[PDB]
Amino acid sequence: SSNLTEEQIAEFKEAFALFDKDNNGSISSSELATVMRSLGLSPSEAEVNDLMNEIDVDGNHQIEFSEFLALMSRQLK
Repeated sequence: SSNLTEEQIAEFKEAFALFDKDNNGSISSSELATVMRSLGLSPSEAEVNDLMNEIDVDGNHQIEFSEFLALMSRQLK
């Protein structure tokens, strides 16, 4: 991961947490797709399949703001 910075992660936290019901710092995949386009981007279906397969363990799960960005950096802008 060679990009992004401090301020960048900031805007990401507000987004990811914006849909984090538990408010503990974790959101559901269905919510990750939103925070994704909310930051100012818009990948494609194929891009989503790989993005989830790199984190999704089966069907539903609790995503973490950490791994969320720690991986999103593999396909951002």
